[PDB]
Amino acid sequence: DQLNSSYFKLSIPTNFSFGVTQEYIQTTIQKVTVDCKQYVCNGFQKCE
Amino acid sequence: QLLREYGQFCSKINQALHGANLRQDDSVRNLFASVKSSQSSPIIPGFG
Repeated sequence: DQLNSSYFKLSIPTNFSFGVTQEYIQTTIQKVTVDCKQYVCNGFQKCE
Repeated sequence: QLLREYGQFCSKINQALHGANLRQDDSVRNLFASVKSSQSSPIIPGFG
């Protein structure tokens, strides 16, 4: 509660604890190279 | 009957929308938890 008087109420902890916050930040994505000719034709001459 | 032959398709569209809606709910919870203050003073008429 705020105080009308010059004195002001203060809320202060008498106890403390340690806690760990875990954060993951992605920095990279999988690098994929595709052989377009092999995927489209499946190594068949007529398709080539 | 014509839609049934397509098999998977409508299911994929529904699953993607369901995932997006869950992500939005997670975002709202995280922002509001940060917004909340551990200690606050009760609002009174003529505040400020």
